[PDB]
Amino acid sequence: SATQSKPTPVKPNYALKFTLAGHTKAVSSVKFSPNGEWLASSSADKLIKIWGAYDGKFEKTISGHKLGISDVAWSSDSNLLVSASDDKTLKIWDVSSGKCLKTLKGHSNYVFCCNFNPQSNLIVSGSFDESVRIWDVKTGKCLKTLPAHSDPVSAVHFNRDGSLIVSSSYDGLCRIWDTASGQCLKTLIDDDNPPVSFVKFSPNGKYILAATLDNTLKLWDYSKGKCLKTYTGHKNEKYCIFANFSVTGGKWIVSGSEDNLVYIWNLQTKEIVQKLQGHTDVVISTACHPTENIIASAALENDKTIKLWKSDC
Repeated sequence: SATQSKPTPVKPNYALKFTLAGHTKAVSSVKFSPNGEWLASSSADKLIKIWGAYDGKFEKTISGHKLGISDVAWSSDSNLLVSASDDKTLKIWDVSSGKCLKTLKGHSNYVFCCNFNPQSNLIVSGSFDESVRIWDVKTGKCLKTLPAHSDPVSAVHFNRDGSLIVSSSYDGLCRIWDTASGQCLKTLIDDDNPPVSFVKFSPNGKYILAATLDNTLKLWDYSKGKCLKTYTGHKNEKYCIFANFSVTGGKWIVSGSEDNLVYIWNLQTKEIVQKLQGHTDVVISTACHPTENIIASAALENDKTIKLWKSDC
């Protein structure tokens, strides 16, 4: 009919815009600055790199860790980074100068994961040493050591007001902790216990998104301790692969995958809505831009690049 019209899209159309080369070993994490201007990457090459979020332009390299870095995270004001390294330390960095402000010492094995609280006065870390540590940003001192897990801690994240921390571990548990006291408020262990390789709070703090090493992501209502959504079809049995809530356009879940693709699901229906092809190794990390429909993806040693993808919705 002459009245036929183009239907409103129900899937995104992410397309490759830039490939970011410079790391010399596997990329381990990518994160967008809260102000939207920058992308930070960490690598097994012991370096952090900063790139422009919209143009993919290399900006600077930040260096000082003695061994590879598994995770990097921004402060709320986009002025600081914290990194987690195999050298058993975290470092706090002034992004503008590239200088190390503090070295956070206390973990007894690799530090795998890190995050600032919303206020950005605290940092949370998780380690192969099975502990979660809470650090004061201004002093660099460890405030609390939580005997959180019985195997390596794969992820740590604060909720939206900082009052809670969620941790995950290869022990098969996710635990929720009261930040102020360090007490465990809940353990999620519904059914059997495959290693949990990633967890984060949803942006409203009412759910947790958790990855397990059986090719499965789950959205849990942890206040009810019930699984609301399951996302499958990707490959994840080996690596601690980040996942994201994409909120700028359509409401998606985004993850890397061991088949070298970026997977995007419809959060509500659980349908795979896009698979982004181009990387030549496992996609270990993805990040979603805070205001624009932009995904960054990063891959392991056969690839060593970060890709920026943009969608109309």
